[PDB]
Amino acid sequence: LSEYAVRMSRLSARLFGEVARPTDSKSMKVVKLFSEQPLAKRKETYDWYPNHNTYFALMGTLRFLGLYRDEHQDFRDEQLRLKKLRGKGKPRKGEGKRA
Amino acid sequence: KNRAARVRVSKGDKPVTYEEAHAPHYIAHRKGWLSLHTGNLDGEDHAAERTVEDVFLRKFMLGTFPGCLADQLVLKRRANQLEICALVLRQLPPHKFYFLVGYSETLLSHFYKCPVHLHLQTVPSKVVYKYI
Amino acid sequence: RRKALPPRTEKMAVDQDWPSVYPVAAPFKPSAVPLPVRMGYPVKRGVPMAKEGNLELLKIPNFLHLTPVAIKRHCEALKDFCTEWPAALDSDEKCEKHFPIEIDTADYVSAGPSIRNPKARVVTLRVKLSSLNLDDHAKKKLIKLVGDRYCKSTDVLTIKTDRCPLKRQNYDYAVYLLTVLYHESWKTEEWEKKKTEADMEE
Amino acid sequence: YYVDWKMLRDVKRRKMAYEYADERLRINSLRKNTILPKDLQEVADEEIASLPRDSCPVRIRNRCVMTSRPRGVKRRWRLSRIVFRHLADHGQLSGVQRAMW
Amino acid sequence: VFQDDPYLIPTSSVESHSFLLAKKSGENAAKFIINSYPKYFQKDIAEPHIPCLMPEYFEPQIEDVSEAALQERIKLRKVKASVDMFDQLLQAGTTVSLETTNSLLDLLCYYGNQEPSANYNHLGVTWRTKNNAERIFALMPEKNAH
Amino acid sequence: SFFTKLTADELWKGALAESGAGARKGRGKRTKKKRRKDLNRGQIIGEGRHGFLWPGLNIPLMRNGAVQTIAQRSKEDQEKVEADM
Amino acid sequence: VDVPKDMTKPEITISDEPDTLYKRLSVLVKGHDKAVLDSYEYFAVLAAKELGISIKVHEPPRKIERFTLLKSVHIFKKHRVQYEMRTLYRCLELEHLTGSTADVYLEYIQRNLPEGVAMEVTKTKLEQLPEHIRKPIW
Amino acid sequence: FLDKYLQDFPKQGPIRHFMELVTCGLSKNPYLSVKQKVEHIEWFRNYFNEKRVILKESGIQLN
RNA sequence: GAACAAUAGUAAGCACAAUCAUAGCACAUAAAAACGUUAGGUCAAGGUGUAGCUUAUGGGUUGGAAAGAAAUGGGCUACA
RNA sequence: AAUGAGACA
Ligand SMILES: [K+]
Ligand SMILES: [Mg+2]
Ligand SMILES: [Mg+2]
Ligand SMILES: [Mg+2]
Ligand SMILES: [Mg+2]
Ligand SMILES: [Mg+2]
Ligand SMILES: [Mg+2]
Ligand SMILES: [Mg+2]
Ligand SMILES: [Mg+2]
Ligand SMILES: [Mg+2]
Ligand SMILES: [Mg+2]
Ligand SMILES: [Mg+2]
Ligand SMILES: [Mg+2]
Ligand SMILES: [Mg+2]
Ligand SMILES: [Mg+2]
Ligand SMILES: [Mg+2]
Ligand SMILES: [Mg+2]
Ligand SMILES: [Mg+2]
Ligand SMILES: [Mg+2]
Ligand SMILES: [Mg+2]
Ligand SMILES: [Mg+2]
Repeated sequence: LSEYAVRMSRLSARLFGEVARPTDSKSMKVVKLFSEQPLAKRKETYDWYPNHNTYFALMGTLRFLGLYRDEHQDFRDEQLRLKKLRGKGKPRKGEGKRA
Repeated sequence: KNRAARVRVSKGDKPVTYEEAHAPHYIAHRKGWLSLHTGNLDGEDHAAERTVEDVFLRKFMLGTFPGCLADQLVLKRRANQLEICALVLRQLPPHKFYFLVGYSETLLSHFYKCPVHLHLQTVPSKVVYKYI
Repeated sequence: RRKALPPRTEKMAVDQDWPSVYPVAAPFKPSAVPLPVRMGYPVKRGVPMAKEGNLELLKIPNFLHLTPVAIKRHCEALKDFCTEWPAALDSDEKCEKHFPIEIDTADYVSAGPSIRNPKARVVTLRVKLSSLNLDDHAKKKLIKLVGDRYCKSTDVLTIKTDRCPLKRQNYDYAVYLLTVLYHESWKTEEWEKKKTEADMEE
Repeated sequence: YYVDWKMLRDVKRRKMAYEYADERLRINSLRKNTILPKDLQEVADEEIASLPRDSCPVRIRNRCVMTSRPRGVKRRWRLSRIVFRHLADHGQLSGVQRAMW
Repeated sequence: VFQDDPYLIPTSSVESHSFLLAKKSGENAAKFIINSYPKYFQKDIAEPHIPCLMPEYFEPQIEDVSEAALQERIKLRKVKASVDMFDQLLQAGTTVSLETTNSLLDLLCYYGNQEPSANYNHLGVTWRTKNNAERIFALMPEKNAH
Repeated sequence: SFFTKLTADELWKGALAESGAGARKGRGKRTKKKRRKDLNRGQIIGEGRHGFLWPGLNIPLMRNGAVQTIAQRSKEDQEKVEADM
Repeated sequence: VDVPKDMTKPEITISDEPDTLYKRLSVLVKGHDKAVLDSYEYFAVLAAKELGISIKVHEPPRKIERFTLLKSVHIFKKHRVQYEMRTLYRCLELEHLTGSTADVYLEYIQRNLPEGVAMEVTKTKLEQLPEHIRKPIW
Repeated sequence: FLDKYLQDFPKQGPIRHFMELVTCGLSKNPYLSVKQKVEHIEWFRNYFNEKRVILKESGIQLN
C-alpha cells in the first residue's frame, strides 16, 4: 500500500461511480439503503395476498345473478333453513342473555 | 396407509377414470401434469401468481358448468394467452354451451387482463378406465 | 334430443394438405385428427385407451401445426424478410479485424401477463485491447485503472453495467465507460512520477 | 372476507408499511451513519419511533394465501405445507413430482 | 368461429344464426357485468398495459355543474343528461361555446332527441315539428354554415 | 374466503359420517337414518335471486324473429317464481 | 380447384440504415420433459437449415431441485414426503446472423414455443469503435 | 450524475460527506425513476432547513 | 374346498410380483405395500354435522406470560 | 414369570 495505489484506487472509483473518499464499514450501509429496494416496497411483500375481498364479492354477485352456482354456499343455506325449522336460530341484537 | 388423492377399492361396481385410477406417485411416470406453465422452472419468477390463478379456474369452471363437467381441466399458458381445455357431458343444449363459452372468454379476459382460449370436447358419458 | 354428428375424419381426403387443417397451435381434437393414436398404461390384459375422450392426448403439447411439410412452406415464405451476411466476414479472425467491439444483451420470454424481467437490463461489452491505440505507458495505466475487469491471458476487457433501468441506457453508459477510460489513460498527470519500485509490473 | 381475522390484520399491516416505507428509509439513513453528529441522531431516533407501530417491516408475517397457516409455508409458492401437497398430489402443479433417487 | 366439437358444430343455416348470436349475447352479458361493478376489475397485472381490457364508465365521472363536465356527457352518448345540464348552464348565466352547442345539436338531431341502442337500462316521418333540435337552433345567437 | 369453500361431494361425504369407525362393530346405535339431499335436483341455469332474464339460458334467444336482450323481472313476478320452487 | 388468387400482401420497406450484425446468437430452452425439447430442437434445426444459418446444437447438463415436507398434519416427524422439480436444458447456437434475419427467426421460434418451456437469447452484437475512440482525440 | 442537485449544501462539512453517500447510492439504484430520486434530495434539503438550531450546537457551523 | 404317477374347484379385480426413478446393464437403495386392527393422532391447516355464545365464549389498542427445589429423555463438546 | 378388561354388537 503506497500513495500511488491510493490515487489509482480513488481515480478508478471516481470514473465507475463508487465512493471516492474513505468510508467506514458502518457508514457504507447508507449507500446500501438507497442502492437496493426497501423490503416494504418489493412486489413480493405488498402484493403477497390475493385480494380475497374482490374474489369473494365477485362470486357472491354472480351467484345471485344465476351465472355461477356454488355448491358450498347452497349447503350452508340448506342447513341454515333446517335450524330455523327446528326452532334454533340466531337471535337479534340485544336478545342473548339480557332476558 | 397413504391416502393422498386415491380412490379406495370397493368391490367392482364403482367406475374410475384414468386420472383418478393412478396414485400420486405415478405423476411424471404414467400421467402428466394437468397444468403447464413457466413459473415452476429453475430460474423463473412469478410462480405464486400462476398458482392462485390456476386454483380459481378449477373453482370457476366447475361452477360455471354444473354437473356437465366430466373431469379436471387442462390449463396451458403460451406467451400471454391462456388456453383452457375441458371435457363436457352432453347435458345442456348447444345454445347454452355457446352462451357459457362466450361468457367465460370475455369475463376471464377482462379479469386477468390476458386473452383466454376455451376449447371444449364433448363426450356422451364419463370415460371409464377400470372396474365397471 | 340432439345427436352426435360423425367426425370429420371420415370426410378427410387421403391427399389433402394437413397444415390447412391446423394453421396455428391448437389442442388435440380427436375428431380433427385422422390418426388413430392410443396412449395410457394398458389394463392387465387389454390395450391402451382410444383417442376419443382421452386426457393423456390432451395434456401433451402437440406438434401437428409444425409438420415438416408445413415447416418448409412456412420458412420459404419468410425468406423475403432477410438479408445476407457479408461474404468477406467468413473467418472469425476477420470479424475481429473489422469489428473489435462485441456487445452481449439478453431478452427473456416467459408465460404470463407480464414481460418485465429485471435480469434483462444487463449489458456486457467486451473489447480486445490489441485493436486500440494505447501506448506503452497508456496501456499500463489502463490495466492498473480498470482492475480485475482485464484478463492478462486473453487480453480482453469486459465491462458490465447494471445500474441503468433499461438496456439502451446501460448500452450508452457502457460505451461511455470505454471512451472515458481511454481518454484518461493518456493524461500523464504530475503525481504519476511518484512511482514506487515495488509497484512496477516488470 | 379473508379466511381469518389474522389474515385481515396482516393486510392492514402490509398496507401501512407501504405508505411509510420511503419516509422510514430516509430517517433510518441518518441513524445508520456515524459521520453525522450524535445530537442529530438522537433526534432522529425520537422521530422514527413516533411513527405508527404497524408501519414496521419486521412485524410483517408470511402466511399461506389459502388457509393462513402462520408457519410451514414455502416462500416460493406462498402456500402452506398441507395445501401444497393437496395441489401437487393431484398433478395440478407443473413440474412437481414425487422425488425418487 | 364455432367449436370443432361435433356436438357443437352447426348442422344447418338455421343453427348458424342461433349459435353465433348466442355467443354474441355472451360477450354482451359479460360486458354488462364488467360495467355494472367496475371495482371488481380495477386490478391490473398486465405488462405492457392493455387499455382494451379495462372496464369502461358511462356515468358522468364529474357530478359538478360545469362546462367541462358537460362535454363528458356529450361524448358518452348521453342525451337526457346533456339536455338537462345544458339548461342548468344557461340558467346559471355562463356562456356556452358555439361549437359545443353545435355538437350538442348533432347528438340530439341524429337520434331525434332520444337515447341510442343499449344493452339494457319504419313507415311514417320520424321527424317531429315539436322537437328540441328546432328549438335550440332558433335560440342560437350565431349560426354558421355547419 | 372464496378459496375456503369445497365441493358438494366432499361436504356430504363428511356430514353423513357413514365411513368412520362408529359403524364397524355396532358402536353406532343412532338407529336414525341420516338422509342425503342432492341440492342440484332443482336447477335453472341462469335463474337468480335478483331475477335476471339472460337471453339464451332461461328465456328464448329469438322472439317473433327478434333476438331478445338482457332484462330483469318484476317484483311480483319474481315472488311467484320463488313461491313455485 | 377454386382457390383465392394472390392472397399475399406483405411489405418490406428497405430503408437506408445499415443493418445490425450479430457475431453469435445463443438460444437456451429450458423445460420439464425431454420429449418436447427433443421435438422442438428438430423444428428449430429444420427451419434454421432452410434459412441457411449453420447452427450447432448441444445439451447442457441438467440440474434437479429437491425439497422435503412433513407427511401428516400433526406430529409424526419421522415420516417425510419429498418432491422434485426437474429442469432439462437444450442450447442452440447461431453464428453469423444478420439483424434482419435475427428478427424473423426469433419471432418465428418464439410464437411456436410450447407451453411447458421457456428460453433465453444471448445476442453478441458486434460494431466498430466509438466516434471518440476512432477519431483521434489525444 | 446527481451533482447539480447538491449546489446548495455546505461544501466542507460532514453534510457533503453524508450527501455524496446518498447520491452514490441513488446512482446504483435501478428501481427508482429520476423524478423520485430528486424527491429524496429535496427532502434532505427540507430536513436540514427545518433543523438549524441543532446543527449550531453540534460543534461545527454549517450553512 | 388341497393331493401332479392329482382325490372339487374355476376365470377375472386389488396387493405382492413385474415395470418405473437414481441418465448403460446388473446389484443395491429408494418408491410401493390391499382389505382390516388400535372408537390410535389431528374440531387449533381448512371445511363441516350436532350443541353453545350474540352490547359477548365476538373485534381492536397498550403492557405483560416471570421462575427452576428437583426428576428424566434426545443431543453437541469433552475427559487427552 | 404372581396379578389386570369397566358402558363394543
Ligand atoms: K364446529
Ligand atoms: Mg375458520
Ligand atoms: Mg443500534
Ligand atoms: Mg418475523
Ligand atoms: Mg378420521
Ligand atoms: Mg401374481
Ligand atoms: Mg434402473
Ligand atoms: Mg431391485
Ligand atoms: Mg420406504
Ligand atoms: Mg413393487
Ligand atoms: Mg380416541
Ligand atoms: Mg397408543
Ligand atoms: Mg386426543
Ligand atoms: Mg373452525
Ligand atoms: Mg381444543
Ligand atoms: Mg357448523
Ligand atoms: Mg376479546
Ligand atoms: Mg439425570
Ligand atoms: Mg430425536
Ligand atoms: Mg477439539
Ligand atoms: Mg391382589
